[PDB]
Amino acid sequence: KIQDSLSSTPSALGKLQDVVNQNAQALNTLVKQLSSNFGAISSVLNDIL
Amino acid sequence: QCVNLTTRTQLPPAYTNSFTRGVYYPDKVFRSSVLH
Amino acid sequence: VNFNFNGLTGTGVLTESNKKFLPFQQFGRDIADTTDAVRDPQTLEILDI
Amino acid sequence: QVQLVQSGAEVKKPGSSVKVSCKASGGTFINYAVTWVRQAPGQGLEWMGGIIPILGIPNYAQKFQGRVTITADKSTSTAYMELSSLRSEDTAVYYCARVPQAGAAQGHYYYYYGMDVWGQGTTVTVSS
Amino acid sequence: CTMYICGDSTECSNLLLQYGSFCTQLNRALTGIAVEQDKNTQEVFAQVK
Ligand SMILES: *[C@@H]1O[C@H](CO)[C@@H](O[C@@H]2O[C@H](CO)[C@@H](O)[C@H](O)[C@H]2NC(C)=O)[C@H](O)[C@H]1NC(C)=O
Repeated sequence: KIQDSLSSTPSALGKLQDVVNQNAQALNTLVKQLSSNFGAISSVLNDIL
Repeated sequence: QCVNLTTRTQLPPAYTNSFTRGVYYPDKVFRSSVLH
Repeated sequence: VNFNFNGLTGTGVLTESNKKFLPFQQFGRDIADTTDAVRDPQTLEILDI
Repeated sequence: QVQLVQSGAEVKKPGSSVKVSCKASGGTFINYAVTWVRQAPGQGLEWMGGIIPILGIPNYAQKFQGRVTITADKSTSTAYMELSSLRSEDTAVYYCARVPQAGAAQGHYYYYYGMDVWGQGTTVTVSS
Repeated sequence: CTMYICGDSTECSNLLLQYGSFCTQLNRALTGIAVEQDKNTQEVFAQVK
């Protein structure tokens, strides 16, 4: 009966599919921080240069 | 060379529902299978 | 190589594509808001980066 | 043939609120600018606010901020002005007036003509 | 975050918008701590049904 309990319920492996979501999302916020003025006039180095 | 047209202005217009109308493309960027 | 497509600067390798643009869109973007494809102003063909 | 009529006189006690109505008949009323003017006894005239019914956003004077409210009803074609937190200095005569040529541009208002048709006057006496 | 830094000022809140998503991360971390504080008690006292 273990196979039925694991297969029927989809949220059984919620602990393992919880560090994948946390690790990936924290990565995205990094990349999206490359498009901020931070007080300058543009976010592109070659444009201002 | 103008001509007067309007005469005896009367009852104001009517009103209608709009539902979900009046959406336009905000920019010129191609996106696929995404929510923006 | 280095490319300057009508105002878009960058470095990389270009190749053909299978994507289809609506006939007013110029370039495309990825999930993290990074440019992925462009359109040649003179030949109106889609290229990857 | 555009004419505006107001309600009757009012006597009030301090701390209450009043509401005056203005009914205009004979015109479009949709693209006008309906104003409000106050005249104290033995004094001059003052500006309170105005509204364009089709847009739906009024403009208020700085002195009467948070104390007055101007609204309009297009179906019955009638403009309401409500004044709250009454004092003893709010005893005067109120006039409707109408600016025929008004535009918007940004969130503000722009006028290209003076008021030509006026109301009649409603006296509001506040005392105890 | 927004009310702590710029108290009900529109010109301060418009300048704060150029720094990206710094406040959302703080709100998320505090929410996570607050959520963990209840599992802490549940795992200790609720041992009989
Ligand atoms: C920009 O000009 C070039 C040069 O004429 C155009 O390229 C030619 O277009 C004709 C159109 O029938 C083709 O037959 C040629 O083979 C193209 N290449 C040449 C002549 O070398 C190009 O189409 C123009 N771009 C736009 C958007 O009109």
